[PDB]
Amino acid sequence: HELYLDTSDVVAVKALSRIFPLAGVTTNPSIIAAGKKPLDVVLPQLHEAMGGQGRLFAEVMATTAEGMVNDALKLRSIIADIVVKVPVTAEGLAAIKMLKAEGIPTLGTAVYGAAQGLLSALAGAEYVAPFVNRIDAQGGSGIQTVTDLHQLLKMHAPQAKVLAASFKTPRQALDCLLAGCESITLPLDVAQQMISYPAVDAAVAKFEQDWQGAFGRTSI
Amino acid sequence: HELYLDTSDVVAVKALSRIFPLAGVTTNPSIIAAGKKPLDVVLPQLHEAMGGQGRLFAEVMATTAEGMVNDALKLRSIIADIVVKVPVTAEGLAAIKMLKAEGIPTLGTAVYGAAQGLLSALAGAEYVAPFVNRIDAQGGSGIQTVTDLHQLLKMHAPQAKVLAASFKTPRQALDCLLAGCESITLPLDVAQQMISYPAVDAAVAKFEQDWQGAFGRTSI
Amino acid sequence: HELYLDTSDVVAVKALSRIFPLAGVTTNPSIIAAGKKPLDVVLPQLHEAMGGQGRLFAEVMATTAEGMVNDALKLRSIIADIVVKVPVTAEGLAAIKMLKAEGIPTLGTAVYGAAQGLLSALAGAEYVAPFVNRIDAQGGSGIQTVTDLHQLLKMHAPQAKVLAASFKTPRQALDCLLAGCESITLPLDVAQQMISYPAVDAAVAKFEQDWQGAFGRTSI
Amino acid sequence: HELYLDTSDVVAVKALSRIFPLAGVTTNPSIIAAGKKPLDVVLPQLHEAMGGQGRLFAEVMATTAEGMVNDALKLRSIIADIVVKVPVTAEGLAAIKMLKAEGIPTLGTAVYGAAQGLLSALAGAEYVAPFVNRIDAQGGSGIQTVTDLHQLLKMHAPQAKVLAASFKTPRQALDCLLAGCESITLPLDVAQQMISYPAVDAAVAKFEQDWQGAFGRTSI
Amino acid sequence: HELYLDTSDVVAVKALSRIFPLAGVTTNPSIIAAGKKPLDVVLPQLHEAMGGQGRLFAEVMATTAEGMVNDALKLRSIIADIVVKVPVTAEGLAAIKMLKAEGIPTLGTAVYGAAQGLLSALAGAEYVAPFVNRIDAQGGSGIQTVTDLHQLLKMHAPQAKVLAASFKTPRQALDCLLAGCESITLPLDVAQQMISYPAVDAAVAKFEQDWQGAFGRTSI
Amino acid sequence: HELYLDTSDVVAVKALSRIFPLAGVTTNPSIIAAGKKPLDVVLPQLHEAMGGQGRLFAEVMATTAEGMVNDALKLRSIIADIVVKVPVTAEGLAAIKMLKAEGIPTLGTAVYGAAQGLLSALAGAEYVAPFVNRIDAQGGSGIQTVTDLHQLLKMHAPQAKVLAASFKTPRQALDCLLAGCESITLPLDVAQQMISYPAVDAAVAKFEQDWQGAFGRTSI
Amino acid sequence: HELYLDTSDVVAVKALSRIFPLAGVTTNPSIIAAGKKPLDVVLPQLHEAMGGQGRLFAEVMATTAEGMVNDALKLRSIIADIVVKVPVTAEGLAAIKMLKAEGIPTLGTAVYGAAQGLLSALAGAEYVAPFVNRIDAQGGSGIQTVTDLHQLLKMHAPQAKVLAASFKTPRQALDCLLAGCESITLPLDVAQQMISYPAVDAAVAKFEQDWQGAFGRTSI
Amino acid sequence: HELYLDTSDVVAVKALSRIFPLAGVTTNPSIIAAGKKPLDVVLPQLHEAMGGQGRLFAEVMATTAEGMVNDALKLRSIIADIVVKVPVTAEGLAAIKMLKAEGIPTLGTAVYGAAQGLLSALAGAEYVAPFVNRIDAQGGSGIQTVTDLHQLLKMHAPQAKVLAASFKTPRQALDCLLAGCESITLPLDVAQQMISYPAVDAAVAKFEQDWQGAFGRTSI
Amino acid sequence: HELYLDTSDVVAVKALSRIFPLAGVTTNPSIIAAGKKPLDVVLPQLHEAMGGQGRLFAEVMATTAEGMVNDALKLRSIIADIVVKVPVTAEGLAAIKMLKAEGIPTLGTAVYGAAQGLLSALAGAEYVAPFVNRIDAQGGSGIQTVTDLHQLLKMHAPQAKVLAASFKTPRQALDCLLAGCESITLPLDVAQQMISYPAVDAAVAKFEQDWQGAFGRTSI
Ligand SMILES: [Cl-]
Ligand SMILES: [Cl-]
Ligand SMILES: [Cl-]
Ligand SMILES: [Cl-]
Ligand SMILES: [Cl-]
Ligand SMILES: [Cl-]
Ligand SMILES: [Cl-]
Ligand SMILES: [Cl-]
Ligand SMILES: [Cl-]
Repeated sequence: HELYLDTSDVVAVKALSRIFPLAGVTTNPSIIAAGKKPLDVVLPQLHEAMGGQGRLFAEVMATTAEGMVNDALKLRSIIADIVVKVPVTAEGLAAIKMLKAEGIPTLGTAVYGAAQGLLSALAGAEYVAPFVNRIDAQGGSGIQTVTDLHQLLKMHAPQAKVLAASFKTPRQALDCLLAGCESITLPLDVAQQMISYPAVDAAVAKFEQDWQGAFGRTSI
Repeated sequence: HELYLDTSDVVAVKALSRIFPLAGVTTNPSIIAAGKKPLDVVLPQLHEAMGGQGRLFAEVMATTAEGMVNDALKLRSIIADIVVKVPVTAEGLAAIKMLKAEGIPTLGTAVYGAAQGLLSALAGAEYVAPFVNRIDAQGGSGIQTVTDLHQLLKMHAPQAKVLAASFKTPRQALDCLLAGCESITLPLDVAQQMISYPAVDAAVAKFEQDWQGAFGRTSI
Repeated sequence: HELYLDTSDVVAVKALSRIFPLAGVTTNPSIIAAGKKPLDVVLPQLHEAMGGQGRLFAEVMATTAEGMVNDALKLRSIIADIVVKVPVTAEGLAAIKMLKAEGIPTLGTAVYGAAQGLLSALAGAEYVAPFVNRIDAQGGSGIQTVTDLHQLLKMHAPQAKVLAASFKTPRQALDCLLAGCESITLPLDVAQQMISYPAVDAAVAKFEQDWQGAFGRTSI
Repeated sequence: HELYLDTSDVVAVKALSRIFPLAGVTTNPSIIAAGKKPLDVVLPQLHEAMGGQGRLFAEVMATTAEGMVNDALKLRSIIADIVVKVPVTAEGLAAIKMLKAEGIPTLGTAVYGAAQGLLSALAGAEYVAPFVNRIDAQGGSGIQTVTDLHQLLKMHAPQAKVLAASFKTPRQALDCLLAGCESITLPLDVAQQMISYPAVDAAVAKFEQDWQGAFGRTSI
Repeated sequence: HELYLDTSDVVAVKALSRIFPLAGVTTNPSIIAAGKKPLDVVLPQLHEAMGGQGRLFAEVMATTAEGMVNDALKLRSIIADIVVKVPVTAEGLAAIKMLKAEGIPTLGTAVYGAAQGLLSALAGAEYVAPFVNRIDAQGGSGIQTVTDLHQLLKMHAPQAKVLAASFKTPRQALDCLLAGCESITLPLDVAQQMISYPAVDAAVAKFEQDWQGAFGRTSI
Repeated sequence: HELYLDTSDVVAVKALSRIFPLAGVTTNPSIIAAGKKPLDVVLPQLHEAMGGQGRLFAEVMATTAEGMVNDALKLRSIIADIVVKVPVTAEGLAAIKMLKAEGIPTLGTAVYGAAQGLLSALAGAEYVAPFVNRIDAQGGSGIQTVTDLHQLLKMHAPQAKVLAASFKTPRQALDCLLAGCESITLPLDVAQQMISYPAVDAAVAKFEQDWQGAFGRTSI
Repeated sequence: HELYLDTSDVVAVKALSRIFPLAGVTTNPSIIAAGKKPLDVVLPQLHEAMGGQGRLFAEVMATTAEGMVNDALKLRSIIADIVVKVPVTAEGLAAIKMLKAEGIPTLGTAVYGAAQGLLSALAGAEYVAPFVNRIDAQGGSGIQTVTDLHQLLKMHAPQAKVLAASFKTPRQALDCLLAGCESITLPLDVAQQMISYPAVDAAVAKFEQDWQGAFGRTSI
Repeated sequence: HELYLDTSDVVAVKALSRIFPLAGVTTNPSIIAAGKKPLDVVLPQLHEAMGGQGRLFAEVMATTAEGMVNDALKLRSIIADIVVKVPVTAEGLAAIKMLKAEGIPTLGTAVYGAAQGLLSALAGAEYVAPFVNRIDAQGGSGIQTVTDLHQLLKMHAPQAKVLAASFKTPRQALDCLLAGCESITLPLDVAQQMISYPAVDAAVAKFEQDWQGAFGRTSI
Repeated sequence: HELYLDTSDVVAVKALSRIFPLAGVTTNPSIIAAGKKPLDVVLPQLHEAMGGQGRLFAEVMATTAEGMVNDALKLRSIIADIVVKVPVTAEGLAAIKMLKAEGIPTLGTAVYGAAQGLLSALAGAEYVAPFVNRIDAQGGSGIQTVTDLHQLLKMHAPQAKVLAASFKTPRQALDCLLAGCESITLPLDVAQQMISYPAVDAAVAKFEQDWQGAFGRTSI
């Protein structure tokens, strides 16, 4: 399983890479815009913040397939092994086919439906990113979409993986993991919630208090 | 998975072959009739419109097994590697057996029931095409028929594949894919719906607006 | 159960009112636009085409709540007992509340989610119209949305009914009916498919042939 | 069904009361603290922002049952018919029993488990508020807890209602509604998401474009 | 729903009756033996510890039906309205029939199977007490037994109620409540766990901290 | 619920009538034959052994409807209010109709299928007796047959009851009770197993030992 | 999968062997009796009617194991590779074991229960034939029996196959195929129904009418 | 699958070994006691009655682990390759471990719970024998216990097999087989029921009558 | 499957290692504190009590990752091959990553949620220990958490095993085993309950009584 953070916050990535078993960092245009640093600045900084080991993802902006390929080349000049995110639209699918022919790995993003996601994998995408919370917020079922998508990839495009994205609560992430998703990307707030629990803190405090009671200290 | 378009519209096939990851094009007598061009004109055009890479399918018209075999030979003289569609009737099954003996690949079409479909595969058909929407429109369950048929082929005639056909909505196609169908053929309207979504367009617009807000342009 | 036709085709309404047990006719802005006749011409014609017995529905066009209320008054001046369709948007909900206070019956339309639909009923709508095929075509589950919506109304706003709408195949309509929808509106092609079956025609022909064989005629 | 907003934002309540069919407003200590206005200021402002029709809820702060009863009296002196929220702790349960004897309506809050919630209803609470997202975020299932709690109330304390609370996504609210909850309280962001959908906006725009095409305007 | 404590600890009952919404107290021979006080001392103390409002249950010791009836009379001379617990054995069933004829309310106890429990209700018992944890500890399913028993009573002896007993964890009690049991009796440790949660304490502390931050105190 | 014993053992009936809440005794030709006493001897003895209050059932032996009616009269001359068991065969159904016209209550016996059983109830039988273990032993599912039969009676012949019969293990009886059967008849061995359990005996012994430990006696 | 016809109608077999993909023909004593030709006449005629390529099955008549073995030798002298059908009775099982030792392939027939069928496979039968319709007609579930039998063979005697038999409707055959049966034998009427459908004929007629409309003929 | 008879009846074993495909014979202390012959007489007779090919099982009587090991050695001196049955108690588990170290194969018997059974396999037992009917008779579910036990062995101790035992009806044996049990032992009455069916006899009789009708005899 | 005891009771471990098939012993800070012996005394004693064959586990006490690594080194200096338990907190995850790099095997403990548990396995833990009863006691579902966690490990971190812990009743342990947990640790009371059953003792007593009846002794 590959676990990513969905962020352009370099300081946070450096701090959290020590804690989480990260495969890398994913970005998108809104995340990059929120951080205010251009791609040629922030991508290398994110790469460094993971000690040069993590995989990076970043998204094209052009609206024609040819423009998207040119964007991909720009991204790859910044980070040689970056995975290029392409929105799964008509022109995006055309771009994914072209990038497959060029040997540049892609992720099919802005996926709101399972068939849409599958098309991107059939076209060559290595990863497919459904926007779980967007589907949930807009009256659908993000989890059903993810469940369906994973099944479709495993039956029909088995080289491709779901990279589940767009989360407001740990439960959504848990449900994607239970559906079999082979990768996931978490925003910082959800990631931090997933490792901090009042019940866990209470269990550890009880261990400390019992140890103190018997041995007069809380250290080993 | 093999994805086909169900059409005789040469201009559309050329345009869509750039977008979709197509395995080829399927035709039937109504589709050919609607396009108004004879088989010896349209089939070579369709073959060219896919850059010579796609598989083609076309259907016999005769009502006796012997006549269907003669139709198959005519079709194969137009396109050497064409897959011949035979309606799964008593004479059709007899024809499928004869074509198997001749080494000509066949598809069993006009399938309205799972056992009917299985018989065509046991007789030698490489593909079996249930008419999903026809079953749905006539008070049955196209999806249950497809689900059943796919299970029957995988248990009892595992060399054969379901090629699901006859669709009025993307949901029918999705449900066939979730049932495991190893091939599918889409009419142009359903195919175009499967890659165009208001929610996806809105996600892409939001990315563009956020990028504009931060960087003063919408390009990378 | 209330069965409606979703059309502005006066000739077809006449012909089908004799066959179907219709409660009335629903229109929307696309349906009215397609027919090319203004509301003050077509609505009285549709009312006549059902022999003055059917209920009519038509939709507001304004984008502010106050404008929608004014549109409702215009519609009611054309057909005194017409049910006014209001899209379930923020201003639409505000309009539904105002129309409830005025005693004008409403339908909440353009429903793509169950919670959205429920809000329109809580605001006062007597009917809620999910767009089943639109949800299906855009990667969701129209049938799950209808199932959920009907359950929500029956638990939380039991005076309101689902009026299921937007269909490409009889199976969608059947599934809405099996989910419990107390009303439905069919486009003409789907309505005609629901009463014409090759197997039924074959059963009737067999009855006629057997009768002929025994009695020398096909009449009673 | 009773629909509440979970907020102390008086301007927003006034604006949203025109759109949503609100039963009232719920507050808690964090919400009140975030708004920075004391109870004796903000509660009367909220009451007015709903035109004097909505029900209000506010929470005690004391940690002994006797202190909580005194807090309840203070709250009722600000808003005569306010429902008093009491955290479901040992002293909270004792307070709920005392308030039942005094005839002051209560809500059992900070519910993280179904049995805990049931105990508050058996003690006399009219409403029980599970913290759905808190349970979800801390590795449980908020929806299973709500489902279980509602069943427990309907079997064992049928005068009491679930008032589902603590939401980060509309899907959580939908699932609570489907589980049968007779009341719910939404934060502003989730409430606004529940009434704004790209697919709905696109449907309305298509209606406008079709109308414009036929009639040369977008008004009725 | 009737909630009981399964104890002979008078001091604890007095303390917990202020917190829990108790219907009364159940005792059995082991519970009485553990407390070391005879029945004619402890039963009146328990009755007072609940302020004279709670129902009491206590168990016969004799092994013949006639002896059990005599024990019932002794118990009723200590507490006039006490419910008499009879083990569901052959002689116990005979005793339950006799006590029904005498108008003395009974509970069928030491139930390890659903049919056994039903027989006690058919014989006249008002309550039937499966030993949930005993069934669980001995390789069965206490919850399945309770689920089955409650269904049997509601179908076949609807005047009788399950009084679920014998618990080591709150989850067992929750599952009995979800199965529909109309009464339950909790040992003190499980009852205390059901009202004390680290996550709830943390929620209350966060409320206090937020209030402090804004207003400079933790009181209302 | 009506509980019967399936026996001709008069001594056992008398002993068990004190323990079980019996509605009566059922006999059949094999049971009567096994006991070796003629009907005119054993039926009165069984009636007395229940203190003149139990319902009795006995079976006809004739193979024609007319003969079965005559047998019914012979049975009624021995026990005036006896319920007459008739095997559900073609002649048996004819007899059941005749007996309905005469006002003599009947039970449809030797039922091996649900539809067969339903026919007997539609003909007038007050009770229908599937042979559960016979169906089980002969490769069917006695429990499915009972489940189906009970549903059929409640939907289609609601005045009739299932009287489940033919048991080798308590589990079969439990499963019939859980399926909703309103009456049941148990052979003596199964009945005795249903009230004697090693685990229950161990619970009672533990209560006695704990009481002895604390109070120096095992009596109350 | 192996598909058989269940018939002694030599003319029909010859005609149908051209249409169906047949593995052979099964006979039984009633089928042979109905055809009125002795085994030494009809078996060679059936073998010829399939062009010498189909497998044959025929049934022993003796009631002792030794007699059944002698019958098997007689059958094998008529058709050297015939599969010998043995009814699964006590003596039949003994015969199956003896025939296994002799290397003569057997089928266990007249199977009305799954355990009975499994015993025949454990004894050495290569095929097991449940009588589906007989089980259905006699108040059981033929499909459950087949489903269970197939599972038992695949777990416990995996060299053996279910040869499902005894059908009145195509739906029974479909359900056996869906249960996984690796062979089936169809009576002629059911086989003919499985390849003849009014809806399929209507689809083919529509293709012809559309082709005629466009090209002025119905031939290719 | 290994099929055993649960008996000490030497004459019956000889007769049935010709009919059933037996793997051997199991005995227990009650079975041996019922036959009245000592182990050193009956075990060699049973071994002979199966022609020297069947596996035998017999049970230790000692209550300490050391005594059980001595009993195992005595049993193995009578039948060199006998499988030794050890009750799964604390001392039994200790004995199973010792016998594993000595290389003497064991069966863990008197299993009334799945975890208990699993422990015996983890300790070294090759077979684990749940007492299905005992669990059923005592208010549990023998089939759930067997289902659970088989799952536990296959996951956690895959070298061990369930040997299901203790049966009063063929249905119990069928359900154990459907649960996957790799071995089973049947008492003689259940075994005989499993091969004798009135419906099967009637099928064979009909075949005979039809053959007679056509050919004037009932032989081949 | 690996079975552990959760204890620091050296005498009990020695006694139980003769009965149970133990893989080793787990300790935690409360267990060690309860035993009152320091780690450098008790761990070698536990190791000896299992004859030097069992695996041991013990827990770090430090709150920073660097401190936890130092604690791990101290533990490994006491017992060279000990598995080091680390609480799954932010610093614990950081420690698990460091220990993975150092090649020191770890267990992720104090797990109250499935995602939390998975993170510890992704970070390098060989075992993950959910606190089953703690989750149950605090209003969750310990069994659902274990079920989910095991599925997550098998899909996403297949080198890791669930070591289920924290039990009050054998049923909890059974349900963990049925969920697939590859290891488990039992407190002494639960372990002892799992091998002691009144029904089993009664079965063994019946065997002894039958043997006595036939042979005049209870020994072999
Ligand atoms: Cl994936
Ligand atoms: Cl397929
Ligand atoms: Cl409705
Ligand atoms: Cl509620
Ligand atoms: Cl109850
Ligand atoms: Cl009934
Ligand atoms: Cl098979
Ligand atoms: Cl097994
Ligand atoms: Cl595991």
